[PDB]
Amino acid sequence: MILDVDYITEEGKPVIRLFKKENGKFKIEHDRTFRPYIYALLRDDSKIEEVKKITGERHGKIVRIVDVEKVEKKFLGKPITVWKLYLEHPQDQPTIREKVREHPAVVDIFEYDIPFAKRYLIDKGLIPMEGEEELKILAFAIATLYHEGEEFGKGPIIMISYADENEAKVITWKNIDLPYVEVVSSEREMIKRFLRIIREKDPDIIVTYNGDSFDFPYLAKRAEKLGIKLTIGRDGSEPKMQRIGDMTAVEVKGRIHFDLYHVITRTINLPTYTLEAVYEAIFGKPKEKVYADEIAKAWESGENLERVAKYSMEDAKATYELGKEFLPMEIQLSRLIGQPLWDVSRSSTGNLVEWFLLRKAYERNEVAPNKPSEEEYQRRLRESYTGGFVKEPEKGLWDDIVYLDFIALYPSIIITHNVSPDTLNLEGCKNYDIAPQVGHKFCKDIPGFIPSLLGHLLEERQKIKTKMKETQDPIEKILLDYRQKAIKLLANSFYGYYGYAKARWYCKECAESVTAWGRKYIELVWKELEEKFGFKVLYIDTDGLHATIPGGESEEIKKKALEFVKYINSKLPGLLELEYEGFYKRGFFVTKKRYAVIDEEGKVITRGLEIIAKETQARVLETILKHGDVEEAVRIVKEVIQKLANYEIPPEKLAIYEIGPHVAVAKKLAKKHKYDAEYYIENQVLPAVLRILEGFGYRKEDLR
Repeated sequence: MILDVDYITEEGKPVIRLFKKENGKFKIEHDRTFRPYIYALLRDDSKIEEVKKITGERHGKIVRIVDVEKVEKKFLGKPITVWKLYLEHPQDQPTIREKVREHPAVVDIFEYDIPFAKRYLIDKGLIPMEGEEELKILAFAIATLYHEGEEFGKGPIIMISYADENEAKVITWKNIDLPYVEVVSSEREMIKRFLRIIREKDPDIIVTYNGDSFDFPYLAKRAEKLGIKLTIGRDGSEPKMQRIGDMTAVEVKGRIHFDLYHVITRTINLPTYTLEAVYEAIFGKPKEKVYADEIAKAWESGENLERVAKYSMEDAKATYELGKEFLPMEIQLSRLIGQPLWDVSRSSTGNLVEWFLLRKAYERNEVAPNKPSEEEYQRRLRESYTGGFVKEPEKGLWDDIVYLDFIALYPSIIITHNVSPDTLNLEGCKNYDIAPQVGHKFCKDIPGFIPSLLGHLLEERQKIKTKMKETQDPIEKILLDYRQKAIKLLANSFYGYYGYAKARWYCKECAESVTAWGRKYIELVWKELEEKFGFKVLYIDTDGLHATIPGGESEEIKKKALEFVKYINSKLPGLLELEYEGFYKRGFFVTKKRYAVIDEEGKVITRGLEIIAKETQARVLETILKHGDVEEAVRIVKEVIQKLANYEIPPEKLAIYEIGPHVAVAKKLAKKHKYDAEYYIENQVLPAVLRILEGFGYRKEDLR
């Protein structure tokens, strides 16, 4: 399988290198056949003779066009002729662009700024991470001695921990009595040990959490001071710092450095992205945290190093376990987009769509649009985008609530109404659909570029999903599930990509229309559900609705909802489709994006209603949702505020674990005095509880 691809310069010529793994053996395949190029669109094709001899410059040398070739291409569907100007080196493209474009006969040039290594994979039709191979994965993390606001690297590396399928160990240079700790002469030898472990294990993928920014640079500066080369690459090379956007990543030749931090960021949203939080959110079970001050005290003492060696071992053990869960997802992406995992895992979802479309463009013989200019880029970043329909909810405490929503709404709209730049207001178009309120017309004679790709993606997902019912092989079933996750993520990225400033296939009109159509069909369901079925819609947001039959029986509401989805789907066009998603026993709605519901199992879901103060507002939700008693909830608030004045509540519950609030905290460096009360009522209890009770017409006066 193809793991990575770069290129090196030999005697002025570009040489591609395909880093591979085949039959459990590593090999590098060189390729000197490929040639970089750019496209030229001319007024007059006879003027090509003048364009052929246009000269450029680089490092004082003379850069010229080595070959030219006439080719038929498509541009936004419409046929077009272009000249393929070949060059010696990829780095000749900027200078040849500058001067070829200045020619009066040349109208524009295209596909001039695609990196050479990625150009090779697209053109050769090479997809990385294909086939079945036993890839060896290894994770690692490091513990450092921090002291003072000091330079990055002055503190010695206290521990280097690592973990794989078989084991999880710690390498250090102090006497510790643990069975997974390995003691060594000094820091220098600790680093040399780590190099031996990487050498013996010889991993295909090295996994870190935040390795680009912290672990590799800190190891490198340390290794520089100690006079020791980091022979981590499979050709003995050191880790190389490389840039992409506003990020400096770390590269390892022969292997794939997989930094987990970048994959978790664009996927799920959390308050903070610590290694402990991410582990708990994913796996459920908790992970203890040891802090810098605890490490600094225990290290210089010589005792209490068992606690730090535990934390360091678990850092490596957790990173491996997270890596094992997110890597199979990411290899399917890289296999779906068709670029290497090093790049794909550090790419934003908008840029992953770009690399997908550039590959597909080549399969369809179609010329890509250029990146926007700096003036065009800043223009797009200024414009605003109108969101989905949100309704001001019906207030009060409601019973037996059904939630209905659309399946893949925006993708289904893009396919049904053929929404893309190449079909926008097409000249000489026979049959077209008009977007509501915005009036943009999309041609439906031929399926466009993006709508056709997306339609195929959703087809392939259904095949995988159907085959998953059938399969009994657990390895296949889990493989299919990731393939299905990868396609889904990629498919939901297309909407956002249309409004993405940097995108080549940018189309605000397409994005306006997708949102506009979404608002039409949500309101259609709203009208059809309240008139023909007699329901009362409680709240609507973007692609889903909460509703019920006020005072109606629980079992009847479910039945009439399951009937409505069958009905409404007969009216909805193409891929548009509604589904029965869930049922709730009770629920109330304060305002937009602010509500709380409760399922039949008693589990209480919330949104917008967030942070003794956290305990009370949780106790308020329970008495409202479980028992349906708003008056009882008010008594609880009156009881809690009374305990604050009389101090009947115990200590510690009033404490907060974290120039500002830390004025008295800075002094601590080296039964009584329980006076705080007004603070806990005004700043903590009321703001949390009022957020809920405002919907039922209560004020600060009622509580206080």
